[PDB]
Amino acid sequence: EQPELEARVKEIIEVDGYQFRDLNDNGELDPYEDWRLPTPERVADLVGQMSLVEKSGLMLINTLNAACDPQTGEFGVLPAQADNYINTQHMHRFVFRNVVDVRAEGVECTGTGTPVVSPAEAATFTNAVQEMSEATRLGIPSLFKSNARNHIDPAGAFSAFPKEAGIAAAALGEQARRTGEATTGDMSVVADFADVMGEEWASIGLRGMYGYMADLSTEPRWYRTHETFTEDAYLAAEIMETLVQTLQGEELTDNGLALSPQTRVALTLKHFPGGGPQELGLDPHYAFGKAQVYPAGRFEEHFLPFQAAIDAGVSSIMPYYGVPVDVPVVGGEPGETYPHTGFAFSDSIVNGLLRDQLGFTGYVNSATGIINDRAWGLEGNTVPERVAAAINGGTDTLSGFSDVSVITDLYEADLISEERIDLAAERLLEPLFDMGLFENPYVDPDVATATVGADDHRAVGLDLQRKSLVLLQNEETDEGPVLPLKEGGDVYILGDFTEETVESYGYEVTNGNVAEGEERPSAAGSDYVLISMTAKTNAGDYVSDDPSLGLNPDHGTNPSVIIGDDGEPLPGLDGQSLWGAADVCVHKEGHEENPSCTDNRLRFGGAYPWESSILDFTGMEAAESWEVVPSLETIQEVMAEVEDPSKVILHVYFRQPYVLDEESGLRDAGAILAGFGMTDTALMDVLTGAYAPQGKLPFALAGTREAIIEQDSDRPGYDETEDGALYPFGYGLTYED
Ligand SMILES: O=C1O[C@@]2(c3ccc(O)cc3Oc3cc(O[C@@H]4O[C@H](C(=O)O)[C@@H](O)[C@H](O)[C@H]4O)ccc32)c2ccccc21
Ligand SMILES: [Zn+2]
Ligand SMILES: [Zn+2]
Ligand SMILES: [Zn+2]
Ligand SMILES: [Zn+2]
Ligand SMILES: [Zn+2]
Ligand SMILES: [Zn+2]
Ligand SMILES: [Zn+2]
Ligand SMILES: [Zn+2]
Ligand SMILES: [Zn+2]
Ligand SMILES: [Zn+2]
Ligand SMILES: [Zn+2]
Ligand SMILES: [Zn+2]
Ligand SMILES: [Zn+2]
Ligand SMILES: [Zn+2]
Ligand SMILES: [Zn+2]
Ligand SMILES: [Zn+2]
Ligand SMILES: [Zn+2]
Ligand SMILES: [Zn+2]
Ligand SMILES: [Zn+2]
Ligand SMILES: [Zn+2]
Ligand SMILES: [Zn+2]
Ligand SMILES: [Zn+2]
Repeated sequence: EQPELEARVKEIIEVDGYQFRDLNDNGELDPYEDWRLPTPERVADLVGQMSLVEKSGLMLINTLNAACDPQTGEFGVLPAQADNYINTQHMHRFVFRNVVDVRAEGVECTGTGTPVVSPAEAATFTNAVQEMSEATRLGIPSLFKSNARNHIDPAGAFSAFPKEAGIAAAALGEQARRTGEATTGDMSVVADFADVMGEEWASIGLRGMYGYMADLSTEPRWYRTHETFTEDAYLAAEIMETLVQTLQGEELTDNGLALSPQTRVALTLKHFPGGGPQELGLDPHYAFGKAQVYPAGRFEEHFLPFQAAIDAGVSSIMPYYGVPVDVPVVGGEPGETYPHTGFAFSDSIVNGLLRDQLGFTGYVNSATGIINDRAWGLEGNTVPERVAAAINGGTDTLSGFSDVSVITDLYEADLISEERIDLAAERLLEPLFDMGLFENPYVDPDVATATVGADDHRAVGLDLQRKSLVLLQNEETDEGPVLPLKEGGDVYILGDFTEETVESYGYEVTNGNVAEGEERPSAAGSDYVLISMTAKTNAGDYVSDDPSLGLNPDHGTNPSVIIGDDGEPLPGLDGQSLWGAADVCVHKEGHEENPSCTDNRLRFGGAYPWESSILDFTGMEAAESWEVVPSLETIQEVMAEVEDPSKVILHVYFRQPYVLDEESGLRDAGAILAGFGMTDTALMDVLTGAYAPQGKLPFALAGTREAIIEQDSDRPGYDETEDGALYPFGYGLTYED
């Protein structure tokens, strides 16, 4: 019965033969400290003793990163804003963004930037925050959330896995290697990944997540396909179910939430109802990309993975910035559409669709910056007006908003009722109770050291890397198929290959990667050419109100149209405006003097908006804000110096569903693999035949720019286009014989 209790400032108290934490420092036992009672009654007693500001502080979540002071050699101290957030704003939810790794010798604390911290230092930092939390009047604990950390970027000491779509490829491939079928995948691969991440996250006291993403990659021009699992809703549904079961547990409360003291990481699933179907792929972080469109009528299909995650008891939901355009209200009086505002502001979306229609009984966490920067559809409204609209729309905690004053001022003005703040407070405290943090909110920094990156954990990651690789093309030469490689030979490498690691498999290696200014050795005479290639955006120069860029008529107009609920188009989104005209710096709607641009530097990712359809390697080589790595020109030189292109092996990182266009000559390679992040050891283990590739594509690939521009943003595949798919969902070759 008795759970372990740790208390670093408040006192433990003996009652009825059991021990309890005395968090309000009166000395005797309140029902909220009494872990023998059901959680609703602990909540009831806690919210009853709370001041208004104390309850409003729960409705904020903000970045709280570890810092370093250059003078004791301590990394993992509290940042500048730690006292203000906790003691003035009364916050208990935080976003932890530091890279966790072992720092190189010679590294002191620099200036700004988010410092790298070790597992033990990270757990020390979060413990120190928990200590300051327990030091609050009622000793309510804190919750840390974080974005993903366990994936290779083609993190730190966390065990490295392929990206999300790599994990789906491995799941589908493994189902295929047993059943001969690739539908919803073998979820043991997903569970095996989530078991490692859960243990490592929990070990540093990181008990909550911004994610995972249930978004569907049905629009290939969306830069965020780099972190989607698949374009298929049914496979997404299966992956979210498995993630929640494994990371949150299978023990559901009577409120229907998978929350126990054995919950390792509570998920804040994103981005509800589905961030996938972005018009022209433009992302609603930016003002030109507010709109989500549903030409194929698949609004219901996109929230299907959220249904599955809600039914498995996911703890939290983050709505996206997007504005649904002309979307029929689900379970609604006919002819009714959802508001043309961001999802977090529409009561019909958050309370109506999410809670009433889909049955979600947890709390809602806004995407970051919706109040100041991305209150889409509320451009003329003020900050307090936007805050009231989101809370009253059904959002319980605001990310990136740290001014609790605004919430209290709205209550004293009867713009938010005390019933609403009480209802938010109940929902935000419920998971902290069930997760057992009122009993023990601390972690052992030395066990983090023994957990983060454990040998067996990295092995599961290595296995998943090798199983995620997808063989798309393996030509049959007169000597047999190109892959697996034969033992020995002269190998030319181009791209992100580490020469000595390729030499290590018994090959003589010529390195085509030379600094600019040197000669590149010719690939003539090579038995094998290995090219590891990808494309990246390069849009950091974008400026919304610059007449050279965002306001350049030679860059065209923004076709996106969003009619306000007032009947007049949103600024810059009438279907005829310059690309930059939707940014607040240009339209200046709203209560502020000369507002900064929200879109400058496209700093979250994505291409120049007028280049978002250029996913073909030939197009991307010529584009302003795309780059092919290594350059396609160099790849084409290389493929020609060897003459027989059947000796070229292309490993492609499809960060987005890039298009192998016939004009580029890439299809002429003897082998083509799709990789989703892996060590060179794992790629070489498969190339040389120690393991056979078995991954299957979790999204379709097109062969023409025309197919990209023609496909429905909300529809998977390319079967409705004239040119169709180059490779379908579920496709993947293996070694035979
Ligand atoms: O415009 C502001 O910039 C940020 C920002 C600023 C500094 C910094 O170092 C990081 C930083 O990260 C983000 C990240 C964002 O991404 C969204 O939110 C989540 C998140 O990570 O937070 C993700 O889980 C969601 O998938 C994603 O859709 C949005 C805004 C900001 C911000 C924070 C607070 C107020 C305003 C802003
Ligand atoms: Zn008693
Ligand atoms: Zn007490
Ligand atoms: Zn005391
Ligand atoms: Zn009250
Ligand atoms: Zn106070
Ligand atoms: Zn508090
Ligand atoms: Zn990426
Ligand atoms: Zn099921
Ligand atoms: Zn959009
Ligand atoms: Zn304030
Ligand atoms: Zn210890
Ligand atoms: Zn312990
Ligand atoms: Zn372990
Ligand atoms: Zn053969
Ligand atoms: Zn040698
Ligand atoms: Zn012109
Ligand atoms: Zn230009
Ligand atoms: Zn307007
Ligand atoms: Zn004003
Ligand atoms: Zn040249
Ligand atoms: Zn045509
Ligand atoms: Zn599509």
